[PDB]
Amino acid sequence: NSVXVRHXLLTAILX
Amino acid sequence: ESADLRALAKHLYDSYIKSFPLTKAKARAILTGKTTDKSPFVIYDMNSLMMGEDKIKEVAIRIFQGCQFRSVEAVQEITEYAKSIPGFVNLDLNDQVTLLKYGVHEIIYTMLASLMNKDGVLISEGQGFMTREFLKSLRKPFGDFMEPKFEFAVKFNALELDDSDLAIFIAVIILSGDRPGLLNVKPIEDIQDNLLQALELQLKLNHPESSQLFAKLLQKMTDLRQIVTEHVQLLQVIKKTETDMSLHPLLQEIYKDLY
Repeated sequence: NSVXVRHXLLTAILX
Repeated sequence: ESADLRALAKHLYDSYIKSFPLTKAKARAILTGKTTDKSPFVIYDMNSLMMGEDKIKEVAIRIFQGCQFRSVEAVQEITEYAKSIPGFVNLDLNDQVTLLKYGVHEIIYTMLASLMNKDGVLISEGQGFMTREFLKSLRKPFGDFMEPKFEFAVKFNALELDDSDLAIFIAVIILSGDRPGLLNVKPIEDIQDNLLQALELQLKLNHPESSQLFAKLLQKMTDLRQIVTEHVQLLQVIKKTETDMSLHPLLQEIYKDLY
């Protein structure tokens, strides 16, 4: 997903 | 309905206490000197900055780098608090990222006000206190970085919000359906509408004599966006006139394509 791809670190914190 | 809105407010307060080590109640006690903990180390000039650098290369850059690392820690605390807002973890992950990308600086400035008075700001988990005048004394443009936050904080603090009010206010801001690039706005607006009803009831019960406090907080949400817009601009000047000046990777990711 485009936002997901551009935010590796925020995604890790959210997961 | 109203009983459920109080259970939601209480859940948010409890989650805020779990997520944020230094609350407004704890900060105000330190600031007014009504705690048993050791007094914070006061940084008011270059000599005191040097003396206290341990209890907390060019000076303005070193202060700006420490600001960054504190901001990174705050992003992580704010993200855990967001994940406690009912409904948030079931949003599309793209939309969770978008809400935090555009919301976390508004929340940082809201929560910074809890650490500020007209004369300075608590730093390093309340173990230090940096004076507003000392921050003003830093060379340009760094000497203007914090002043808009102090101005915001003095007016915001005059509304006398407590941590239970702040927990709901912060949740309302995070669940903003108008952020750019959100894929599914309706579930966000549905969560926010319920949070707004909880915030209205919280302020009616906790501040019964404070007329129009809810409308005043809605307007602070608008003001916080303008603060953040202005802050993003100041940062764009740092990267065009200051070298040795690279943001932490988490902040780079947040700021990229932000406003």
